[PDB]
Amino acid sequence: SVQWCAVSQPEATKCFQWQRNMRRVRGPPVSCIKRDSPIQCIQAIAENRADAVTLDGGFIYEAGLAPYKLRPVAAEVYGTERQPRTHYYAVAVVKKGGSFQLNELQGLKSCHTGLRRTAGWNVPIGTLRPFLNWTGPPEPIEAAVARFFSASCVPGADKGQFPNLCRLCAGTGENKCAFSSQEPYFSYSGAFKCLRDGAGDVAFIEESTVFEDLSDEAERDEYELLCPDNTRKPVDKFKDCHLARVPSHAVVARSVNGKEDAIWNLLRQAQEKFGKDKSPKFQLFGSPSGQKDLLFKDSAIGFSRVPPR
Ligand SMILES: [Fe+3]
Repeated sequence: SVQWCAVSQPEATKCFQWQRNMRRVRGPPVSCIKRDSPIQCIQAIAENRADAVTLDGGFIYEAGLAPYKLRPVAAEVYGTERQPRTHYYAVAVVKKGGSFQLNELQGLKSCHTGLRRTAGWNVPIGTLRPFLNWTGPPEPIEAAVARFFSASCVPGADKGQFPNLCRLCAGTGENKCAFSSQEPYFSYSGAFKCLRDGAGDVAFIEESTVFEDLSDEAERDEYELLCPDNTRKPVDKFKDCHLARVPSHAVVARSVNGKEDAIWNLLRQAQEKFGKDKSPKFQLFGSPSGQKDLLFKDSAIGFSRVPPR
């Protein structure tokens, strides 16, 4: 069977429920393996301890490098069944009423989904590069960001080398600034909560986050986006106001003996049986109260296969 790699107990738990349900409906079998970080899972898959894992774009390049050499086999699909899309938007969310624009963020507080992730780090820092006063290697980019923002929460950052990059995180004790759900400000929802609670002045997340977390349209009106043309616009205008349009998270696997065809068969059948509003028993794209993005993004509605190689 296809062995899936989880990066936490909540994921492992969902993975076992997935296995039990696939069995129940006589569908393709799936097995589970528990690890602790995206990288550990990359390793497991490289040495045949696992077969697949879903990763944010920022980790795709890494996993594709040696020795690992893993490649994407299926991409998450977002939007609606009506208008499917294999991309999402990296946006900058701020509270309505401020006057500062994208070029005036020096000294403020920031909330990021996590270190090395696309919408939360790679795109934002790449955009702010000209304001960072970064000399370049051998200086870590984190040092330049640490002295740009007053304080922030960047899960995964080295609390010892860059103390203020972890200062705004709300994790408890040793789980503070952790690159996992043990840190409340981790991932899209986590970063957005970091803004809502008032810890930060800007959240670097995706366009659908504000609509998922805040159902009441009245509440969404107290948030704005920072557009790269140094203007501010409503949250529903992300298409004319984003930092970048980025490729969706993807399921990766070994380019050699990757069981790519099995993995695709598992996903196509899982999507059809347990996709959006498909089953009251199990949701492939959902999580129990208090959890977010377990295995796959909660905003995903299906999968799209990547071209043969
Ligand atoms: Fe992402």
